[PDB]
Amino acid sequence: VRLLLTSFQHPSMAQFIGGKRVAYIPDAARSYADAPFVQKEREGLEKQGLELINLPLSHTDLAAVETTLNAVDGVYVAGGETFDLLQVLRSTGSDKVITRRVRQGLPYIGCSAGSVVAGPTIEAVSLMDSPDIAPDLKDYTGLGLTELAVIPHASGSISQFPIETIADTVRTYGERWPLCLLRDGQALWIEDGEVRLLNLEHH
Amino acid sequence: VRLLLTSFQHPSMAQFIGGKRVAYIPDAARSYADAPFVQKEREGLEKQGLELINLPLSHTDLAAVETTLNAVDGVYVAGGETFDLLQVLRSTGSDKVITRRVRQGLPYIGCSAGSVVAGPTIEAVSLMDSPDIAPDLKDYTGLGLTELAVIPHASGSISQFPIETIADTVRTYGERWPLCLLRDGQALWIEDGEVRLLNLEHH
Repeated sequence: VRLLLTSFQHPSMAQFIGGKRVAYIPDAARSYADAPFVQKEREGLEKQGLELINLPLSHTDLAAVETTLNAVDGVYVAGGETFDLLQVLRSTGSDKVITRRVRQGLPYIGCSAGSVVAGPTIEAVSLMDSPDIAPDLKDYTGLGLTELAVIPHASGSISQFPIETIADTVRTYGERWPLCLLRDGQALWIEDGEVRLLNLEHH
Repeated sequence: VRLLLTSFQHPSMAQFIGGKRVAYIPDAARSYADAPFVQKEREGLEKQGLELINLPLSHTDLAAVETTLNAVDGVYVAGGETFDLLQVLRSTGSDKVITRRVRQGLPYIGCSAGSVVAGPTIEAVSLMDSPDIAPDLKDYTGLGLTELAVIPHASGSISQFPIETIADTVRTYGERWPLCLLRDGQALWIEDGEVRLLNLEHH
């Protein structure tokens, strides 16, 4: 079981995958699909020599979700609106498909919202991403691929998520949940239980 | 270079040292040396089969600090008042002695205040430990054995350091310093650059 949970990507993503073909799951950002600078995430992976296989879960039946995830060397779950991404994952039902494939050894890279849904819950980022985008979302449980609750952009370097609200997130969820503050540039390299916390320079 | 930085100890401390003899540096808690439950830290290491060599830096000339640190399998820097511990380390001058010995491969275990002084600064815990205990302490720079700024007891489970002030610490120091929230039971196993974040169960 291999996870690479980044706040906003990491230079060793390509080495983590160990291959060239990565399924790119964009649904977290479907709410502004063709908005300027939404492609910056795909350029980061492409700049490292990865060829991306787009896999929009909202527009794919689960049989084809299964077929792509068995023809790729890894899967990448892009950032965006965390609550809408879990709405997709639970409604589509690919939450079971992706989780099953990840546990069989398919390496999983998370970025922002992709890193949070890998953990036990998305409730700890409700001061970061709006929960109102999924008003019919009852259960906030994540995929459970990791027990660590990633809080991305922990430096306060994004205007939508300033250090005041990251602090509010710690005040609100720090007691029950094992919060992990990730700054942009950092990533969690998780491999068969061992959790390595990497900075930018670790490659 | 081997560090094990715990919030409040970790079950694998003995395995980290790889030997039986550990120099126990108690000065962070000299301000209440014989106070009830101050010995709980020494029992934790002793319960794991470690024989502790007490090394109070306030009462030891640097030549003997050097001699003990060369006859032990590792060094343990106990919790207490972070600002008084750095006052000791800088005034005694053992900050250079310990740092030199750690870089030569002497394994270093930090607990609370011992884990914070290993990093770049102690200023990020000034809402946790009082800086007034060292009014003549000019420079807040740490030992620099790690670049990660450990914030211990991050769960808010200690009455003196509730989740509100850990949140205030993130609001106050989160932008400049690479804050690492450690909950009691967690520890950072750092070995030749690689930083592993361990939970209680990782042993």
